[PDB]
Amino acid sequence: DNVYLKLLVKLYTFLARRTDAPFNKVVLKALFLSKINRPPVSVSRIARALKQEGAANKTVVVVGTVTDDARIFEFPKTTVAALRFTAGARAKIVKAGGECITLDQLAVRAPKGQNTLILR
Amino acid sequence: QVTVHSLTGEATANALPLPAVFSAPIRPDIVHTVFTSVNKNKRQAYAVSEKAGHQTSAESWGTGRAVARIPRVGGGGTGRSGQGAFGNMCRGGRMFAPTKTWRKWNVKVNHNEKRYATASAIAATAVASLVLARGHRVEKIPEIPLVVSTDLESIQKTKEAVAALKAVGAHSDLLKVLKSKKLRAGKGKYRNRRWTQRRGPLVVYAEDNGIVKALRNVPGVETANVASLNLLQLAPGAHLGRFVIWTEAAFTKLD
Amino acid sequence: TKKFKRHHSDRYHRVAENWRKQKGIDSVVRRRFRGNISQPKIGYGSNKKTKFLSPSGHKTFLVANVKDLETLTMHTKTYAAEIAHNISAKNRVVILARAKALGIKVTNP
Amino acid sequence: SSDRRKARKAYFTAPSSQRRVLLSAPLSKELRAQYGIKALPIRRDDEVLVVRGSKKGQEGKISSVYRLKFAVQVDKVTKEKVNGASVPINLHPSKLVITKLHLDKDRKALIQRKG
Amino acid sequence: TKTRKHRGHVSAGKGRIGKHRKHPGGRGMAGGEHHHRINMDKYHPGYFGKVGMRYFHKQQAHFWKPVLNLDKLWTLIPEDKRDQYLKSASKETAPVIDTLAAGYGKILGKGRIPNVPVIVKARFVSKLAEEKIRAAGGVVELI
RNA sequence: UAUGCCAGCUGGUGGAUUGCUCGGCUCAGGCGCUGAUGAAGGACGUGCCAAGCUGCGAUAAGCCAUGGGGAGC
RNA sequence: UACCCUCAGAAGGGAGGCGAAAUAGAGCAUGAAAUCAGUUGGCGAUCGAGCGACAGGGCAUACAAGGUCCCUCGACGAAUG
RNA sequence: CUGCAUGGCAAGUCUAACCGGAGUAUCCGGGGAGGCACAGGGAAACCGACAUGGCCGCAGGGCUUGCCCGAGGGCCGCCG
RNA sequence: ACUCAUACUGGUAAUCGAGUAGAUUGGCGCUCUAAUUGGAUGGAAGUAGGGGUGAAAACUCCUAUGGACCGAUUAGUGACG
Repeated sequence: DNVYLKLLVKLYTFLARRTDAPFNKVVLKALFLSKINRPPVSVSRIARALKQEGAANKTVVVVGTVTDDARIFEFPKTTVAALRFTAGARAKIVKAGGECITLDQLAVRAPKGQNTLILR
Repeated sequence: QVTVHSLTGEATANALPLPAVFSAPIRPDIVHTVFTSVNKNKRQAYAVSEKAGHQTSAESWGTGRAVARIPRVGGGGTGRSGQGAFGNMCRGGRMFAPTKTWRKWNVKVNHNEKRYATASAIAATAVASLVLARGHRVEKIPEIPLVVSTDLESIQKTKEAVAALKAVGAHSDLLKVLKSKKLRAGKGKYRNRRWTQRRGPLVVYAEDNGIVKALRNVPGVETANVASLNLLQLAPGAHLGRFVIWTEAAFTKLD
Repeated sequence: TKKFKRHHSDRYHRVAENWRKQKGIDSVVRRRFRGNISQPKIGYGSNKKTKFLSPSGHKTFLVANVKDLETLTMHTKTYAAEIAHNISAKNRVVILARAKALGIKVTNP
Repeated sequence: SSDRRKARKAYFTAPSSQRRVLLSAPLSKELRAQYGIKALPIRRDDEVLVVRGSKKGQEGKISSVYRLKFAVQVDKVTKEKVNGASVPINLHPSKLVITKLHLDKDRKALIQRKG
Repeated sequence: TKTRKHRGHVSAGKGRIGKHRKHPGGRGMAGGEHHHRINMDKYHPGYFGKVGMRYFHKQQAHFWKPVLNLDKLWTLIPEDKRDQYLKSASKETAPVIDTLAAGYGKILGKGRIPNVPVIVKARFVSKLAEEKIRAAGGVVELI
């Protein structure tokens, strides 16, 4: 726990606050909690979501890493930032869906919660 | 990318690649456990006599004279009961615990959480700021993986290393070494004596099978070989990016 | 305030001025009853922002080297230097003293 | 050396042949030449220069030998003591220098044509 | 930490002098039985009880897996490309087991399948594995 | 203002403290049997003066030869 | 540790000498506390005992490192019926 | 053995002894034996599961500002 | 409330301020090894007495003594209180 963790949380503090939506504030909180809390991810359900939210032209960030343990998004571009995800999650969430990003990127982007999904 | 330099210091072949475990995350936490642990496996073994403060013949007289049951007879007040405290309690002891020398002083580490902080260690090597953050001073603001050529293996005498350090720019670092042995005050004076035996860390030279003879002597430099580098040399005393030079052969283990 | 002192310090020799609590058993000072004087409690002294201050008003502290005065300014006691005991001697507290240069006043010596 | 007990243990207790070394001093700066050799064993019939403690810059014939003690005397190296009997103080080799060698022997352990 | 601070407080741990020493009695767990208030307090960990489960056949000369669930396979195909090798027709089956330790090769059916639809061949398959298989595509295996 | 209380000062007593390490403790590499040809082991002797230890054995802290070493012992 | 004085005395003591240092002088650097001798400050032979804490007086101790403080007058002026 | 905090990697993860190299107790490369996880139930024979069907709804998001979508969570259903 | 901040600054507490056992949290020490890095005859460690800091384990300075060694940070080590 150190540098990567610190900067990122701090950055998405100057996101919620400078701009609007609470995401990028909430995400700070999750990280600012025990590791054995976050993520989880498993790209399954980072797809069809219990909530109406799911795939669409919007990202679905996850607080935590994303992992590949299932199918991938369909035709929709829906690809999202998260704290780093490795393995099939990444390079699988590619092509179909969209390309995953750093989430720092999700921090430099449109600030202000845009169409985004929690997708824990 | 990495840029190779010849033993002239002029821009030379300037060829890459960098390794891929250079991209490593960098964890000083993980690094600190493994090599600090390594330090632990260095301490010598000693013990207390198996039967010290056990030869009895000490009994406690029962009640009568105001006394505490002990057993404390023999040689005046004493006993082997571990509790030999000031005042009314006597001395003599028993089980100071538990130290027996045969205890396999060692360490506990997982394999993965060992050479994961090896490829972190080397990782925060090539970096810039956390190169010169913990110590090391080099003019070269640019890339500091510090490759060389396969030659440099051959350089017999240091001086010539000295010429090619000044021309790299890193070389100020050796100027900023303890550049002398400093006795260390405090404990360690008695034990393994840190004493005068001390100096700042320096350059680190990584090479292939051989270790560079004409480099080892230097202000505070250590020499190692790719197949053998540990988490200690890289990241000396739980820190990160020591300055480092790699022959371009001993790219890295890369494996 | 009143010099706190552990009770009967000036009775049995070895006991020292260093104060501590009183034993719970009816031990005069405990059970505050007058004459015992003490029962140190928060509320006596320690004004804030001047808890430790030279009477001069200069925070004056620690110098065990001549690096100990780094950029220390002898104006308003960011570092108002004092040489520690257990400093070598004149040789040491010579180029210690002679701090005088950058304005830093050293207490004795 | 610096091994441990060794290099020390077998040092002081040994031998009546090795002892020749341990009592060796430097030559002059004429004597270094005039037969190469940085240092000699120092003999009773030699000359020395003190360069060192208590007597610095003065020398007379060795007037002594060693053995177990690896020490030698000088001329009037020392004197008065409480006992009342002048006893020279044994010193070095280390501190001493040899600025004169007496080779009664034709061959002084090949301090010539060394190879 | 708290443990680090030991001095400063007489008695460490439970406060008391002549405090907890060898107690309550017996060694390790007290007798699993009644004692004069030594140990008891109605229990039922155990109840039944001879720790571990064991089967005599279970051992050598015992049946062995591997078993595969009809989830990984569908996940495997067609949704994502995977082992290009061993790919033919819309799909095919074969060894995709961590171990081909023998006496094995069944495929269970759980999750949603066929979906591939996939045809599989392996040692015997469970009933709820034929279905959601033979349905869209899939069929006989390892005759 | 004796007898005397408390604190300091000078001197002492005592040997803490700090600094020092010819000793320990522990790990590691190598190496590894001796004795009736008396270890082996023990006894008693043996020195100018010799009680202990070591060494020796009535040739008795020793005798001879070769080699090494060297001006002391 | 010469010489000299003292002494029953090759003891010990005094004085003296050596050394950077003898509280390095012989089972021999630094030299704490308990404690002892002498001495300085405070109290003291009509007065009461957890020995002190907090507050205030007596007496006691150049510079430095602190620089304030008192009186009259005046300006400001909360709560105070 | 069971928690917790931090960190790596993740449907996987870690090597053990040991091997090679070397700067030679560190260290770099190798080694996956084997362990735990990836399916459970049953004494056993033996059989073998929800990559989501419904409803509430926190955070968050959307909207034309009460109405939507609603991971997690909660309540059912269904399955071995 | 602002903020990366548990650093500042401003704000609220009539509805905060006692505490044995115990739970929680901020502020350890010892040996020797290694890397980085410092101190010492212009006087180290130790010791005695005294000043300052830390809730605290403990850290630090001054004076005397002592007369050669002594630390800090990080990673280890263990005949570690």
